[PDB]
Amino acid sequence: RPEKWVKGVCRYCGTGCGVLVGVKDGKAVAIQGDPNNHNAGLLCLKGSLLIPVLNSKERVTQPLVRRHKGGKLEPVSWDEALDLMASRFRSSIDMYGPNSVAWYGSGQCLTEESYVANKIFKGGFGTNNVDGNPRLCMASAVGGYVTSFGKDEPMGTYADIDQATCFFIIGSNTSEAHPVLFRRIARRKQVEPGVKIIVADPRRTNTSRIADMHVAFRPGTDLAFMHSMAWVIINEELDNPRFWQRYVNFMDAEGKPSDFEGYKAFLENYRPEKVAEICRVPVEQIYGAARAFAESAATMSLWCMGINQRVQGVFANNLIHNLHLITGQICRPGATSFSLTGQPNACGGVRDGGALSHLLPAGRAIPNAKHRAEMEKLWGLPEGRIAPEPGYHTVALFEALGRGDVKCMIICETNPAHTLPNLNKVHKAMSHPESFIVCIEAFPDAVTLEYADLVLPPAFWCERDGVYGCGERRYSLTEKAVDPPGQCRPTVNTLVEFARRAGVDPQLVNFRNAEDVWNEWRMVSKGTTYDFWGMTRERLRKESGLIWPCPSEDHPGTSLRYVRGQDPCVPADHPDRFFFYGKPDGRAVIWMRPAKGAAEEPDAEYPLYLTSMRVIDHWHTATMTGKVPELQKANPIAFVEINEEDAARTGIKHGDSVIVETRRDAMELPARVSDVCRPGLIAVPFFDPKKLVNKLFLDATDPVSREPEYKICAARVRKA
Ligand SMILES: Nc1nc2c(c(=O)[nH]1)N[C@H]1C(S)=C(S)[C@@H](COP(=O)(O)OP(=O)(O)OC[C@H]3O[C@@H](n4cnc5c(=O)[nH]c(N)nc54)[C@H](O)[C@@H]3O)O[C@H]1N2
Ligand SMILES: Nc1nc2c(c(=O)[nH]1)N[C@H]1C(S)=C(S)[C@@H](COP(=O)(O)OP(=O)(O)OC[C@H]3O[C@@H](n4cnc5c(=O)[nH]c(N)nc54)[C@H](O)[C@@H]3O)O[C@H]1N2
Ligand code: SF4
Ligand SMILES: [Mo]
Repeated sequence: RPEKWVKGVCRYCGTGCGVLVGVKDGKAVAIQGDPNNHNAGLLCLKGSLLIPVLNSKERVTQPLVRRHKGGKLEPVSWDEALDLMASRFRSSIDMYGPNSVAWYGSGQCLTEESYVANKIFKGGFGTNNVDGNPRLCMASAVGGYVTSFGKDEPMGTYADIDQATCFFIIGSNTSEAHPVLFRRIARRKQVEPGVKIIVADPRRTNTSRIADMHVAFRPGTDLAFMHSMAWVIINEELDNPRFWQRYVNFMDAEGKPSDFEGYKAFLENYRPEKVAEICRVPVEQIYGAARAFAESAATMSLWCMGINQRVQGVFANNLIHNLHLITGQICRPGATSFSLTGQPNACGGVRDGGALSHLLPAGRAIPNAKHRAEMEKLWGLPEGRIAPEPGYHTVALFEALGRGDVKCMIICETNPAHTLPNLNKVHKAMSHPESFIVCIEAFPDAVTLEYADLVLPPAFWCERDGVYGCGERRYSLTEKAVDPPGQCRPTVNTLVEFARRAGVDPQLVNFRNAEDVWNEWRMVSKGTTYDFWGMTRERLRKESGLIWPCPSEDHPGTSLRYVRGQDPCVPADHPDRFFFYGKPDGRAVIWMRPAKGAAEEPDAEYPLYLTSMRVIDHWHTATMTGKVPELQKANPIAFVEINEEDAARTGIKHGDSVIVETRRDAMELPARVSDVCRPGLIAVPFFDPKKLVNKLFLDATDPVSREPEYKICAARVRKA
């Protein structure tokens, strides 16, 4: 069938598999893994069933306007839509200042789209109200990397998986969430049976079936668990003083300078016999995990939402880094502290791109007066155009919309009416009778469209070209494989036309296409520790991704950051083999963060922990994977997981309709009684739009990253 294969990237998870899209007579007919990208030709079942999604007729294909709140969506021309969008936004700024408008985007947006949007808002409008769904996700890992190393993003790559001799896998259901990486992990243990795997997660998932040890600790007690591991490492003389004496600093519980002796004193509060009882685990798991971690030749940690979606998320990230820093299990092949990124482009588009409320592109910060001046110079802005104040972070943004402080919002390639925490609160904010909400959305069944005043039809996935930056610092091009249907337009172009019409200086949006923007972005990264100047559109066309830092066309890219001879940001003649250059003295920092718990812990009235999780067949809100019949055959609808020994004790059996109730709402769900959830925990998925589980969850956030605690709240269950 296919006459040609078009190279791109899988639409789904931050594993970032390359994809070849097979096309015949302008239509996509087949898909295979890119043999030259890291996945080496392999896709999971989601990746492999992308053609039905791309070919679906169930698409937003024309602009729609709701003339009045509560009205119905009706057809409207592109020009009328762009004029309406431009005049409302312009008028808002004219009347109330830039802070009355906001961008709410996505880690699924092309890097180029998020770049243009971020520039329009911060540089054109003069507001820093640019945030996005990675606030819900990766913000705690950013905080953890910036506080430990002074720079965002992993220092290792997926390649370290192939030399790791121990895996510490915490708050990650890698099997269901990163299937191609899970297979690479399983394969490593297959090829070297000596490889040790620790899986640390209150639920027993498919990820545990390759583990030497499954640590089913009590929700929120993992900080005490990880401090206790460090206590064992030091107590049994398994630390690395040649490393930490030269390359580490110590900060105490107050965030003040300290030392190794201070660290040991602090760790006395986390002895294994005490912590085992806090965590509800056998004491031998603490010793066993610590010893596996520190005795192994090369140890790699991997983690995702169970660690990040936490009011102690930044701190929990810090503790993982602590373990690597005290042992020097870092900056060597196989040995690294690796945050897993959930979305295909949270890394490239939002974090690296600085498309969050407090950031500027390529490692710059809003509160830094010098970073503002650098961006005004790079972007051709008048002096002081960039507001000194961070804009609203996602949770505060929707609160601001609720108050009427934010009057005009663009929502793009994300579905916040389904996925924000505390939905009953959120749905009210999104119903402000004087709000103007514009949605750029590919599928009509996204529940957010029920709040939209204006809906614009986007080009989907490989209907246009653009870069995705996955979890390992790999930036990969998707070339255009097919035309968009109907009146669908590339969002890069829509954003440019919107800005022009809203009175933005045309010098600020001088872009015909995504390649034009990519070239300006390259220049804005030049000289920074992100420098990807060497990633020309032409190299990205021929390559299956390049890994930053990559400062010139003759540069291969970078696998080991902070390492002399590997990282071009480390001077060739630096006195030391390693250089944590994001800190002013080149040293990484161990943080003695106190272990606490969730914002909403169980009590007499709500005695269970409630968590939320993923499932392999379904992608987030299922507006895409929902179009694939094969993906509906195992878990067609939501359920609640309940512990066996909990349920029997409370007269609940498998299949029973149960009421799950928090302080915020109550929902009926079929009971899925087993040993997956440890005792005292229940668990709901969020893929089902008929069961908006975020109505049950609380909005409490990490006070630094502002990531919501989706992983923990308090609940009760009773038979319906
Ligand atoms: N199939 C599929 N894959 C995906 C996605 C999808 O929608 N579908 N989405 C992608 C995105 S954007 C992301 S963020 C990743 C998410 O990937 P994961 O975070 O790996 O998946 P979750 O099920 O949300 O992960 C939560 C795991 O953390 C656990 N957890 C709960 N409480 C705690 C705690 O107190 N401590 C610890 N340490 N763990 C806890 C839960 O038991 C759960 O099994 O998946 C990505 N991959
Ligand atoms: N309870 C609970 N809630 C959670 C989580 C959890 O673990 N538990 N996880 C959180 C995390 S980590 C994340 S990443 C978020 C993700 O949450 P969302 O981002 O809200 O979920 P998605 O379904 O990925 O949203 C992508 C949207 O883009 C649309 N779309 C697809 N292609 C295109 C395109 O080209 N253009 C446009 N405009 N739209 C397109 C899809 O139809 C869909 O509505 O959810 C968060 N919510
Ligand atoms: S592991 Fe992730 S990126 Fe790879 S094919 Fe599966 S969904 Fe796509
Ligand atoms: Mo995510």
